[PDB]
Amino acid sequence: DCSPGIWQLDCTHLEGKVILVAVHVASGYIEAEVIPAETGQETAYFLLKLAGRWPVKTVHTDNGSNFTSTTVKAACWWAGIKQEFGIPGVIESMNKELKKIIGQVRDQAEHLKTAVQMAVFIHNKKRGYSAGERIVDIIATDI
Amino acid sequence: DCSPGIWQLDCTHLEGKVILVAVHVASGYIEAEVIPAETGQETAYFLLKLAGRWPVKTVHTDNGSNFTSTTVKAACWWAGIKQEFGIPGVIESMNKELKKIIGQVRDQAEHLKTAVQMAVFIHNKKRGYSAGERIVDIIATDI
Repeated sequence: DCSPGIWQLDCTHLEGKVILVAVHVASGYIEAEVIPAETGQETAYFLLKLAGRWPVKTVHTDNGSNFTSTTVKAACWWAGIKQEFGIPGVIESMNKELKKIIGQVRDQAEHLKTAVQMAVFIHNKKRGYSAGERIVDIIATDI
Repeated sequence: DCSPGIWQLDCTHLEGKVILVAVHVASGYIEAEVIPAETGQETAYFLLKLAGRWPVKTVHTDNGSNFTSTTVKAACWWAGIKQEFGIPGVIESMNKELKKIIGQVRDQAEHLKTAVQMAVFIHNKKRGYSAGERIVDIIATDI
């Protein structure tokens, strides 16, 4: 996509922990958190944080059951987020490449949490612009 | 200030919990997390997350002992962050106004964590531009 309000949100599993990964579809920019387990409460909290930072209009996920809880729907309601039903390619590219980077830095960090954020940093800063540069430009332009 | 790489980071206490608050000085944009207690490990983690999202050059704090730990210095080292020694006004305005907003929404949220992120959202979206709009514009412009 190119629409600036669209995000993808998914969980991946690593070392018995859960990594919640948000991707800004238009730029490739990522934010991540390591959580104990997949719960509606954790997803809701993450969504509220994201919406306070970026103009989040719609969110897509590869696992629709992720968004069925009361708690998630309440967070979407309050923040004015809708579910994206307009995406039936480069999003599976982010989550596998993110896991590669995590693997690369894993030894230089003590805790998995740190390695994840190191990987996010590397991903977003890599340039011919970076994902970090692209998201800011897209959101700035859009008014 | 107006320099786009400068952030202020401080902890405030509420309901026996700790709120870590980052302010982008030039825009007034805020990010926050609720943590169990003030530790170097939590500060380091927060800094790494922030640096992966924004071009963080320097960080100031009202409590310098906050940044003395090995773990914090290692996070600053890896992310290429320096301590800001160039600030000897509107930053104490954010942390007290943030507490006001938190108080306003506190009953509409179950957990303090949620109320904090609700307050962050309100603060950043309030317009004549919002803090959220200003940070993106400043970072976009700056190249």
